[PDB]
Amino acid sequence: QHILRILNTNVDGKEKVIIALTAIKGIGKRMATVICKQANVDPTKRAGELTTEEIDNIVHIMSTPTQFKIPDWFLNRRKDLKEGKNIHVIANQLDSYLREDLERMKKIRLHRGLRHHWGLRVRGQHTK
Amino acid sequence: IALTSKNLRAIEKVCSDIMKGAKEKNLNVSGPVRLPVKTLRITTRKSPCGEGTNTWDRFELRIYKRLIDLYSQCEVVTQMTSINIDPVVEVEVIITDS
Amino acid sequence: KRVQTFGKKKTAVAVATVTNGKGLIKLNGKNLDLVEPYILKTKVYEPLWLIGSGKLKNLDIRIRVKGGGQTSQIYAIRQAIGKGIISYYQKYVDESTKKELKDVLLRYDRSLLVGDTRRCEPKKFGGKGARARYQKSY
Amino acid sequence: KLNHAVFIVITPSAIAEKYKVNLSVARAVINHLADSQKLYT
Amino acid sequence: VHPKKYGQGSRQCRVCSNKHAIIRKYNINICRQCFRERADIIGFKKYR
Amino acid sequence: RLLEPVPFVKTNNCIKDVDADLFIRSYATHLKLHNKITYPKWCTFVKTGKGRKLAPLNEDWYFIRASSILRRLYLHPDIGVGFLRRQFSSKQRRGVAPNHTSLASGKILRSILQQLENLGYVEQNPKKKGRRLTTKGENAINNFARYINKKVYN
Amino acid sequence: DIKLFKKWSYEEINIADLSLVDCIAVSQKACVYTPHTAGRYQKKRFRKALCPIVERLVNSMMMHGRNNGKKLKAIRIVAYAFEIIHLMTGENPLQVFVNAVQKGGPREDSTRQAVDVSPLRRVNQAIYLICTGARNAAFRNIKSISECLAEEIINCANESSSSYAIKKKDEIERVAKANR
RNA sequence: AGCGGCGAGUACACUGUACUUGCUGCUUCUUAGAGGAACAUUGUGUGUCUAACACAAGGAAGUUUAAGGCAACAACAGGUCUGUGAUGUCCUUAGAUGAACUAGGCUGCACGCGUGCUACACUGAUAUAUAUAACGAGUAAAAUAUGCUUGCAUACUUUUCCUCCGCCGAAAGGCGUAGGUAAUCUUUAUCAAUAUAUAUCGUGAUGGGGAUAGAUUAUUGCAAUUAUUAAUCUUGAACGAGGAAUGCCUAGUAAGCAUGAUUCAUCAGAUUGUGCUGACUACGUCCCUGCCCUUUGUACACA
Repeated sequence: QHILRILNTNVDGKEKVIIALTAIKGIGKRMATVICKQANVDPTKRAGELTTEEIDNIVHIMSTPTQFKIPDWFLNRRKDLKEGKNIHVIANQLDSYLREDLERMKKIRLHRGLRHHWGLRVRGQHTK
Repeated sequence: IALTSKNLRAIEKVCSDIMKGAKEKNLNVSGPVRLPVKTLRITTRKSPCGEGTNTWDRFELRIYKRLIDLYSQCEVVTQMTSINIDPVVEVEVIITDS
Repeated sequence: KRVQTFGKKKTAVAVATVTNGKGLIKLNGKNLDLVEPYILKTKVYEPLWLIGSGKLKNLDIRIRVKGGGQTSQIYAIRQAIGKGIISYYQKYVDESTKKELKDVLLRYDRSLLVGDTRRCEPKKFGGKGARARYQKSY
Repeated sequence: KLNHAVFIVITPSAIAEKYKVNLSVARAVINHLADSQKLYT
Repeated sequence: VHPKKYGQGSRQCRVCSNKHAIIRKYNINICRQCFRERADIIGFKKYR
Repeated sequence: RLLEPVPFVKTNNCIKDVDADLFIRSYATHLKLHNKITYPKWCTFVKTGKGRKLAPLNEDWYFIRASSILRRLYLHPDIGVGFLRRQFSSKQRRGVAPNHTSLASGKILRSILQQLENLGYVEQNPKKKGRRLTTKGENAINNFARYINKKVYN
Repeated sequence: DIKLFKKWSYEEINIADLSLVDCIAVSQKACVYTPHTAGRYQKKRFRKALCPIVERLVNSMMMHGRNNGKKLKAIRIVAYAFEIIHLMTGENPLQVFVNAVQKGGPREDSTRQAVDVSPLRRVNQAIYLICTGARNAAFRNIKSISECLAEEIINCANESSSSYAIKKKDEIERVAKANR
């Protein structure tokens, strides 16, 4: 019933089924909610009766949702100026692509990049 | 016929003259209009320099205007006004029929 | 037949007009029941018990309530209806019962008949607070 | 640290203190038995 | 020159000819320093 | 519970005489039953307001909003998108900077009013520029209010 | 006639010590359905005591950080506390809360020697100690502040050791014993 | 601006009601011109029965009903000659110490101190909506065409404030018009927030909380890089009520909550006003601190 553990923590078995997929990642509670509404999982039930069918539905849903009805403007770092368009890539791949995004800035090495590399706020933390 | 000024005594005396003349000419006159006061207030800092306690002061200008209507000749009403009005008061004219 | 009265207290001003009817009491397009606060509904209701619903069964009082906080509106409508009923008693229906009407209203309180002049003062200088100023640093 | 659940005088706090349960599951059980805060019946 | 009808450079005090502390309040287009002494003749009387 | 002993003589000739809070729920229930309007599916991924910052998490917020809109149309018959946004304005927190009031999104209200116009419950005219209720809608809402009154009374 | 929250008219009131009754000053003039009235207390000294005891409770519960001044939800919290109290123990919530206030106030305080406590500030200090207990019970005690304040009230009324107000009174009397 | 009356009613009662159309029996009500009203007023008291003070009552008005401003004499060698074509003296002017123009700074930071802004939740995090006020504040430029060859010159209306509305856009914002130089249009038969009642959650550094990033989209401005401003998604610190120290404050006011105005092309986290919710505790004391009076001692008098 309770305690189902996946790639990310889902110890919210005693908590709600919606929090079961909003606490795993996307703590902004908006990407998680759109994933939930594409899952068509009711919020009345709790997370203690989650089905591996629903989990696999999620693992099929987040897989490049651009084909789905989620708008372009919603998605994370949409343009990310290149030959194509990037997308939110959840948890582990999220952090891998963020590692890409802050490794592509060290060769830009502009004012903001060197300022952050020296340890100063992008807009200025005003320690003065 | 609407008048406007900033002090109350001038508008009082000219309105008194206006309705006295209206009673004299026994013409169709609408009732007096007694508008709520409209005040202009600004607040400015004292102490021309940058030194000392920060002290401000406030101002006020109470603007007074009223309306009336009369059924008479425009020329004669403008003459009887301009005879006994102080140029410090601004008056405009609108005629009425019934 | 018809008489108009007013109640002014706090920020809100309420106006009433008591006419001959069958007990139709209206608050703008609504009634006295759909204000929301059931706590202040009985505050408005207190004159009904103080005087009587059977006599309100022959008088229609229209009410216009507009402006100010909800508590101020309740207090203003109380004042307006009290003054309207006292005037209608003094004018049309009966005076002998009005003698006891004032005796009972004033026995309950002085607040229903006349409102209060309590209002905010011009906030002073020095700082954010009205009587408090910015923190002093030596 | 929360450990209460739904698995084992009808008001929420009373039922919660009786059965050592969360307030939400307590309200759920209350509706189950009978069938924001309101005056009691 | 690089003049413009925008910003603080488009107007200044009509007496001191300075761009500092100029009030547009009711289009007086005046500085506070001179206004605080011209107030009485202008009609600005400190009351309360 | 919500009922109270009425001490005066009522009229109950229109919808303001009935409680608005439950009348909007009753209209939402009727709207879902008869499926007069769509959802619509287009808005299922947009927050109601900028400062809301959260999903309505009810799945019926369009019906709720439409019931509210009709209550507004009756209670004051000269509205607009600006007036509606002002009434639906909520707080918005700018992080460190202090919280400020902010209006709701206008597209949702425009879609709702267009749906109501297509349903014909509300119309437009140069005179009385705001959205107004038609005569057929007036009589229909009168009878609906009387039905709700009778249902909750006897 | 008048019934608090449309529930209690408190037609019976315990005699207390004949001074707390005037201190709370609850009567037909002070009767109300919900807290947060419009009574004044800063035109005199007696009016401050004339404010009802439940009003003082609701307007003293509000002090903790950001929560300051939220006396509408002070109304809510005291209403919920009354509701839960009335059937956690059969006694009238107002009455049991009254006995709690009665026995939760220190009577002699040794600030600078010892001084007997006036009834007014005995009531005020009982309320203050109850408020502090409820705040430290909203501090990291799992359960809601409703149950926290209700438990504090019933504990003060039945004179049990788990009450922070009684513990603070014991501390004050221990200082009194040490000085004297 | 309000009150009505009837002219036709839209649905209900029965022998007026919510929403609309227009004129005018009338002006307490929406309001201000003026004046009056509150003077320890009347008695039961305290007082050398003189000056002073209490109770109770009418009354909106009994601490001057309260809050606002004017602040004597003398002084500081207090601040300002960077507000002034107010100003003496000294200094300078072609490599200007006059003016304009490009770019750059006070926005950077081991730290410190303030002014201040947002948290530690369930008295709250969250979604619905009714009941909401007042001070407020508001009108030498666009584009079109022609000529030369998008740019230059010229002729035409008014774009250059608040803006409602109807559309486009999640939003930001964009497009075209009603109105107002203003109790008339924003908006005012009514604009914020603390609400509200029902609902998800039911104190688990939690979902609180938001320090924290990139990606951007639109506006303001010729110019936003030093991410001005700005909606969107991702980012997830301290914080369990608070060190030595130390600040402010007595009634529609403390505090919380917002909001108008100033500077403003754009930018409040600044200042000033306005209002809501309307609290724990006085009719005092000189203990600290700081003043005032008298006596007293001084070898101090730039005290």
